[PDB]
Amino acid sequence: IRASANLAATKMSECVLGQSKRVDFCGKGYHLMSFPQSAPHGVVFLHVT
Amino acid sequence: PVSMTKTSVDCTMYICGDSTECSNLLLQYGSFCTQLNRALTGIAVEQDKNTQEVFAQVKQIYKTPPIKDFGGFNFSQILPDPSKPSKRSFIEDLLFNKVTNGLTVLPPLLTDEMIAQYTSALLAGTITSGWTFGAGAALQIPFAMQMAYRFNGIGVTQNVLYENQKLIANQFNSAIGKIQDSLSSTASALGKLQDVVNQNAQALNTLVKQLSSN
Amino acid sequence: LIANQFNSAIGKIQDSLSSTASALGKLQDVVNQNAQALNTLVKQLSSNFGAISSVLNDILSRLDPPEAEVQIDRLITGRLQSLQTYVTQQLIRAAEIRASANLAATKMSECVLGQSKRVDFCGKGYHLMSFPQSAPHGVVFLHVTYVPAQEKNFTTAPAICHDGKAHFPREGVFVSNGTHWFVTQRNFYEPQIITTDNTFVSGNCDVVIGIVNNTVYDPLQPELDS
Amino acid sequence: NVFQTRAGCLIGAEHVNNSYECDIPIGAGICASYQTSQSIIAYTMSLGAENSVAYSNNSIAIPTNFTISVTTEIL
Repeated sequence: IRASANLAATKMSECVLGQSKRVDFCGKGYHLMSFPQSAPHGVVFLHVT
Repeated sequence: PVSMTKTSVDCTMYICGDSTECSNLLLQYGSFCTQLNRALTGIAVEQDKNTQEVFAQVKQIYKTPPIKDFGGFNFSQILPDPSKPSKRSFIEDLLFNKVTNGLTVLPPLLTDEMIAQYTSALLAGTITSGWTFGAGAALQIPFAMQMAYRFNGIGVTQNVLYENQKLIANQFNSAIGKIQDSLSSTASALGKLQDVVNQNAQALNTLVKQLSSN
Repeated sequence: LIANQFNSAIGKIQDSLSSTASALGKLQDVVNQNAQALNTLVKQLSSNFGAISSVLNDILSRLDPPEAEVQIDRLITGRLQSLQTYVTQQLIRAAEIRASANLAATKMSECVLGQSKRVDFCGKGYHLMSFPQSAPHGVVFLHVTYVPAQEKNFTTAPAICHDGKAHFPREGVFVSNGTHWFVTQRNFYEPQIITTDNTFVSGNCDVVIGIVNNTVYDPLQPELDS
Repeated sequence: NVFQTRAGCLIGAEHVNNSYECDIPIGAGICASYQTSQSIIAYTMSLGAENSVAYSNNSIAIPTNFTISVTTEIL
């Protein structure tokens, strides 16, 4: 899980707080921004591409 | 997936439930109780450094202004609901519905009530203060512009945005709409999280069922 | 000014490290764990596991072999279990450290030998550079980050038009101190006269939302005027 | 003198209407700390100051001076 946690943590940092250029790291396509949403034991992002 | 369930187990009563004669013998085996109770507790605390790191990444809990004139974009789906008793957002509510001794279960450090606040905050910083609020003090900036910024981020000049604003809005506003329906019908779209809970209960049942073998 | 801040910045680190111990929690942690791992392993040797003693040389000195194997086997299956528990623990913890290691290496590569833009991958704020330092069983970075400080409200506008043609900025945004209009770069206020070097024509006024009437300066006309 | 949590029963600490950062975690967002004459208090976790940004369809905020900083990070 912690591997997923860090992977999540990175995404919430890179993919939400800013805007990344790592292709296919924020949903298929050029990334625009991304909002998060809570979930039981987990997180759900909305990559806007 | 972000965190498991902070489980824990009394070794002593699980092995030798309410019998000194049994508990006497276990005393021969040294510290296997000591490790395991330390071992699981080691897991438990980590199950909160986890959540603390994914969510608690913005210093100040922001919050949107009352108006919602974001160039034409209708965020009513993802912003929190004041009318609804729970301080959550609409799409979140779908997610909650979509996911279903000697063994204590320590409740998570943060609650769904609080977790929703951070995801309210981040969703407020991004919506209003662009991407600056991650770097430093939040700076308001008209949301239309923020797109125009973010287009330069992908090598597309500002002019296409403004000249296509309303057209984008409907595309964007529509795009959210499919999420509700996509999640509403496809119950199995959350196989990942649902699996995590299922796996853990899987083990616990196996753990309990072992007692009935001689 | 930047020099003093940087020099001042370093100085506080010394204090931030000289007094408080909590900064090195992570390294001081992993050392502690292995100590328990060892001690717990060592302490096991005194457990009897059901045999009549804990000293292997004693149990031999007191019994002839044929029933000793009844006793000694009880120890063997005891301790032998105790290792592989310890080993598996070490194996499990081994992976975690490497996961930290590879993260460190990358966090050395992308953050020292270069300059990343992955926000919060090199400390809070925009990242400038970073210096590493040695540390017992670990590495300590020093991210040096730029952070905007003093801010001001301004009345903006996404676009301005002057001859019907709409003008957009090249780099930066449009702000107004209330009376005049200026284009300025987008991370440090520095008002420049709005001119055709800063802009580029596209379309015309009535399509973009929120455009404002104004006048764009031309460098050439005064030159032509002479 | 006895407080009740969605996580369990607490004895010897005082519930407080205030809010602070979490010195020692308990559960369900209750955290305990030692403080003012002094005793142990337990309370709802705080999540930093509530802040509102003055958004408006035509308003922007631009920095005019900047701070370098140096932050440790250990691995």
